[PDB]
Amino acid sequence: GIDYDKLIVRFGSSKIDKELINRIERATGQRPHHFLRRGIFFSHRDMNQVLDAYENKKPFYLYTGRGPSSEAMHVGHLIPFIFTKWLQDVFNVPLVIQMTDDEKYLWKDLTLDQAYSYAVENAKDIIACGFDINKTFIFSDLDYMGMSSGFYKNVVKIQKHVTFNQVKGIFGFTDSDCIGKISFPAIQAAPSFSNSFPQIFRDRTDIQCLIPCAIDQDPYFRMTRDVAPRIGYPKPALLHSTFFPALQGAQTKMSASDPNSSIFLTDTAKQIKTKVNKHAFSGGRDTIEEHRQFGGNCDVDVSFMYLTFFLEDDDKLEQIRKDYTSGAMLTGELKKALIEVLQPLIAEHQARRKEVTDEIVKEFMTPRKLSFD
Amino acid sequence: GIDYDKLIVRFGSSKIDKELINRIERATGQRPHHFLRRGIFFSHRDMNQVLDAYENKKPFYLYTGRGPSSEAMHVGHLIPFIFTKWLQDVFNVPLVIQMTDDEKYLWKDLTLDQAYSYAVENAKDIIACGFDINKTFIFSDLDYMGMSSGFYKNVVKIQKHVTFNQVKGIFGFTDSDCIGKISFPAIQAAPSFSNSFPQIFRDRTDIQCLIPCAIDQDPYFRMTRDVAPRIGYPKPALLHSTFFPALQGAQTKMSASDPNSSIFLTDTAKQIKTKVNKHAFSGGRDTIEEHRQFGGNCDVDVSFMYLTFFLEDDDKLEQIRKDYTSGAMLTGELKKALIEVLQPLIAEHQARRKEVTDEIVKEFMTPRKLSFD
RNA sequence: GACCUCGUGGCGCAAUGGUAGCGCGUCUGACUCCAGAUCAGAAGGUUGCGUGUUCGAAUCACGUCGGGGUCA
RNA sequence: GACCUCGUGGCGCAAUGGUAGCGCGUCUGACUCCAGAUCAGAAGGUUGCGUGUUCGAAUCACGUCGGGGUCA
Ligand SMILES: N[C@@H](Cc1c[nH]c2ccccc12)C(=O)O
Ligand SMILES: N[C@@H](Cc1c[nH]c2ccccc12)C(=O)O
Repeated sequence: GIDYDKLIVRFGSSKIDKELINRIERATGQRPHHFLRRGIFFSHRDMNQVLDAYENKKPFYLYTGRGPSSEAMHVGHLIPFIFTKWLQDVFNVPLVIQMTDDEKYLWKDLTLDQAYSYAVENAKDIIACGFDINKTFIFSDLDYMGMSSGFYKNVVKIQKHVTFNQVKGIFGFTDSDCIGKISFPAIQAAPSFSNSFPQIFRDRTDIQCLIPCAIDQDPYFRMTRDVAPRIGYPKPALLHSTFFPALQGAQTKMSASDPNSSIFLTDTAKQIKTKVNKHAFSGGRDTIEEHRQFGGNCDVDVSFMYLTFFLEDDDKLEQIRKDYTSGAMLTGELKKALIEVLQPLIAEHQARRKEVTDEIVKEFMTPRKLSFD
Repeated sequence: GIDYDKLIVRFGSSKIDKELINRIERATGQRPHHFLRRGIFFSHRDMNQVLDAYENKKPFYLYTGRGPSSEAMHVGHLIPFIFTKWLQDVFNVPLVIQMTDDEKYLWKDLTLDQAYSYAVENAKDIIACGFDINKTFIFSDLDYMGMSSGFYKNVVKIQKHVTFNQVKGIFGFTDSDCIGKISFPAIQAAPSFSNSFPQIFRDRTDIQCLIPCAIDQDPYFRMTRDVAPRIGYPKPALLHSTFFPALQGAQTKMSASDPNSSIFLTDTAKQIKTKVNKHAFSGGRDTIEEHRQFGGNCDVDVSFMYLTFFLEDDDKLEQIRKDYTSGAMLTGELKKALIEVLQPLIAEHQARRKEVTDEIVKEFMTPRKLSFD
């Protein structure tokens, strides 16, 4: 697959080691999430500082986001949200979720209306993940921008402190780009500063922020961590995750356009099964005889990587890794297992989502004081 | 002085001729303002289209702005506002005034708080000009941005349609600039689109806008007029004004830093006099004998250019132009005259300004439906 | 305002008498426990528009829309 | 994260034994009805900070703050 240890060293982040994991445990009195245990969330930035504060009764809040590329979301999209929902429960902190409808409107051929609608439609599945209506604010850039005292003020502060060359260097823009993309990064940085949410943090400017996100989002926050000092704020802490594997392989890329690219949150019990069997890449030997002697390759097998994300029972996963690695299990049974797991899983989601009424999305997306004052 | 006819041809605007002036008269049933008569507002863009609509009962609104560089404003600053106040009265249309506190915060070493305060302090003199509290909305970018449904949405629409090279070309920015300056132009364009003021134009998107402004502001609107079609809107009409002359000469530049650079709205009866006599550049001959034979040079004489802006009585101005041009009047009397005019003028302002209470600035700057629904 | 330029078969790109190439691509059959490789086949709304000039125009002239590039 | 670089007398810029230049600049006197030109003079909080190494440091080493430039 891909070498994440090099990414870490490359970018400058830090590896999450057992020490850290154990701290999280001692600090939360709850067994750390399997993403932490199984290396899905492998890198971090300043997580110890976060823990130190937390353990010393100093408040911190969660910040994560979603780009509403489309109405169709897929299993891969849920990882950061799933983990964030867990972090919220376990630490009992408020959460802020950014729907970058304005970003997609900029990067894709979408109309302001479409973008927004996707931001709202997506809010449903994000909500379906179980976030506490009392301590989480899901917001649309297009909306919130125009109904906030602090948000825009921080963008302007952040923009006055980031040159085109910087973003050119970081994001690789070009003189040919729209001034809208050139300064969009400021918008994604802004929610890293508590006072961007006056109605929930009280013009407070030193509240620690922890940003769980996929490893590829880091550049935005590297730029953010960079400006913060320069503007009198504290830099956001980070917990990075690995990329979710496409059905065709860890290497290949997945889009909301290729439906056979991944399992979508709307797929049916039957579609789930079909996708795995007819598209999930394998690490299993060609002939079944070959497999029995050599055993599968757990490292490149998409189906197994999947279980790694959704088979919660730590022991059962092992039984599979073992019997699969040795050859005792044919990729056929493996896949069969992944389905037996995914089906009830997506079904579950689809139900929780249906319970999300319009008035619930409304509340979630309404800026207001949150439980933990 | 400077050749404005070349500016016109250069930029692509149009000269305001008697034909146009007479139309304005026929259309308003009021004698056109002396700025129009005396060539202070000399260039325009689509003014006839505006008139056509107006004469055919189609609504149009006024849009002009102010950069709150500082708390100290000077006579030169008032020209566009004076003329705008006249246009409002005469056509009876609503007006929108932009205080670019966010622009100064970006271009000058100011803090968000300072900028805003200047935006508010300046609002006072702008209000002191007589605008109708019922049909004019003075607003701060920093404020309004965060309390508007449409404004930000138009910036994003405008930004998705203006490349860095464009602004680089138009404004001459550089890769070295902050992403904040690079896309600031979108912000100044946005108020050219009625639906940026939903609470006053009702999500209406085709209301004609007329932007009175100093000739050097045009580039922003050339860029604006350019995007508009591309985003489904109508391009703003323009009425350009000449530059107000610095006390040292039409050529030299004036800043709120050099106090002897111009007559400031706070100066005293005595300071007024001092500034003219001790700094107002002259077109008068060296020796008084020389003057008597050659006569002054009305073209470069700052003091006379001043009367051109504030001596309202068309005939009296002539008496001066004549007796001065021939030599019958020494620049000494000329200057003496300019003072006798300016003193009561500034005094007046200072009083009107004092009547502007905090609750009045508040109302003006509060987004709300305006008289002409 | 003006001028320059580009405007493809789902995306990325090629100038008429022989099979318009695939970079990527999908769907069919075969072989494997699957998936991939491989082998054998099929299909895909074709020229941004509108007038033209020519025997013939994707390859030309005018107008037009959109992307990108340009001027104290 | 790291490294490169810059960090002036109101602004823009210059490497010790002779008057640290003015580009712009202000305020004084003179000459003109004024203003400007011109002529004659004066002044302006001086090295981003903090330690140092040296006889001597604006010109060097470490740390630091800020601007700008940099890396699959
Ligand atoms: N830019 C991310 C969404 C996002 C915005 N803010 C964030 C903060 C943390 C993680 C993700 C985000 C995307 O396109 O999906
Ligand atoms: N940018 C102008 C102010 C301004 C903003 N919007 C405007 C519209 C018309 C005229 C002036 C303005 C300035 O700096 O003074």
